[PDB]
Amino acid sequence: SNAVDICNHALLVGYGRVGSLLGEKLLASDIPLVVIETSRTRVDELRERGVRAVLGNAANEEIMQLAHLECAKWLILTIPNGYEAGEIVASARAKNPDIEIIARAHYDDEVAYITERGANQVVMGEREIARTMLELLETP
Amino acid sequence: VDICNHALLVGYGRVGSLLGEKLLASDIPLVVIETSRTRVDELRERGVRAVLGNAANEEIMQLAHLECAKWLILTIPNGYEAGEIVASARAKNPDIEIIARAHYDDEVAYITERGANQVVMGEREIARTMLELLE
Ligand SMILES: Nc1ncnc2c1ncn2[C@@H]1O[C@H](COP(=O)(O)O)[C@@H](O)[C@H]1O
Ligand SMILES: Nc1ncnc2c1ncn2[C@@H]1O[C@H](COP(=O)(O)O)[C@@H](O)[C@H]1O
Ligand SMILES: [Mg+2]
Repeated sequence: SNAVDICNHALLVGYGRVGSLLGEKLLASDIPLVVIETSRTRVDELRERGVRAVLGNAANEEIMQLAHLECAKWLILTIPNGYEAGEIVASARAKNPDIEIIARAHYDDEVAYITERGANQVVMGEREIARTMLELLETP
Repeated sequence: VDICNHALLVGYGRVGSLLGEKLLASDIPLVVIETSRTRVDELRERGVRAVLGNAANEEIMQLAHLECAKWLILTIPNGYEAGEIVASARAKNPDIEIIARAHYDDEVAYITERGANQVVMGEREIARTMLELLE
């Protein structure tokens, strides 16, 4: 079907370095999870493991419908390009003011672009690197 | 070249600049190595010690007093490049605390194997932070 029936779920875009770590934790926490991936290999792996996964690009409206964006509680973007992410965020937000949207970025101008398009939270890798390094340096 | 027991920070871009500003605010003695002439000039204009060159170059490390530094902090994105720098530094300064940036699991393992005390992988920290926002 390439389709899901579930609602009130975390809709996770990407299952690479970032998404796989979120996925594994979300699954442990019994938060209903649907993953969208462009990678056939990753979708096949996820399905083999009993995780709901929709194959396709999250920028495609039919793919979002297949993944039940309309009734998801969270939209979590873990793709690396912040402009691409911003476009997805814009489209999701237009259709639902309430959905919690979290996205990845790597540059300040991406953060701004994504935030302007309605994300609740943007997580910038390089800021988290600096913050975590400072935490290590400040530890006795 | 007048300084010891300092933080020796390699890179002053998105990561290094955020870290360096906090270190300066905390009165931690600091030396920055950068390949960017522009970044070196900006730092020196503010009275921050900075050495222009590649951190893999021995003479450059020497100008930055690696041999008597307290921490070596690598904030460059290329993990395998960082691992070689880590190895060279660890040979020259057996006691130095070494922290480095990485973006892939192969780099984390490698940089550790080459002698780093700590590795921070950006993509891992993105996932950690998102989970905190979630759970
Ligand atoms: N527009 C998109 N729709 C669905 N998956 C994507 C899209 N863009 C990137 N990805 C996936 O996101 C993951 C990002 O991996 P990483 O950078 O390792 O966290 C990769 O596995 C890509 O296949
Ligand atoms: N081998 C190196 N030695 C000194 N500086 C470096 C080296 N490799 C990269 N850089 C600098 O590290 C910074 C990385 O920037 P960012 O990825 O924005 O944190 C840049 O400003 C580069 O000029
Ligand atoms: Mg690589």
